[PDB]
Amino acid sequence: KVFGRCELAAAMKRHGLDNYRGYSLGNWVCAAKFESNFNTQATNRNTDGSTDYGILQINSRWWCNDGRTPGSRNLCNIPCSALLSSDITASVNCAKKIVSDGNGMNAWVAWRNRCKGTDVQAWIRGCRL
Ligand SMILES: [Cl-]
Ligand code: NA
Repeated sequence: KVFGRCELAAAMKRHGLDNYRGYSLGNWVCAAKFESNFNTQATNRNTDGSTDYGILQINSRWWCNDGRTPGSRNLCNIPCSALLSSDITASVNCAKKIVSDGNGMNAWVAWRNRCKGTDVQAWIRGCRL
């Protein structure tokens, strides 16, 4: 599913991401836009053989099992395919684990290079929340 900007903001807010660990909703919507262009089915292979899955491009090296990433961890205890669902619950719950890892949202390269330090509030502007 390809989410609308405000539709995704509403979904994330309902799942408790707004201000989660101090990150305002705008940060999550901005990260999703640049990581997957709001597409839940987005996948991207990395040089190390791992793959990123879903709306928030969660990596198979540490967070989910895709059966083809040797010596990897499944910290979120979920098949990576579950992160491609139209229902973002799995992605949100796993993201909460990741952001509490100690490095915050810096774990998402796109957020660090394209959202961090910007007016992220603009991403939820005009939305009925
Ligand atoms: Cl933090
Ligand atoms: Na894994």
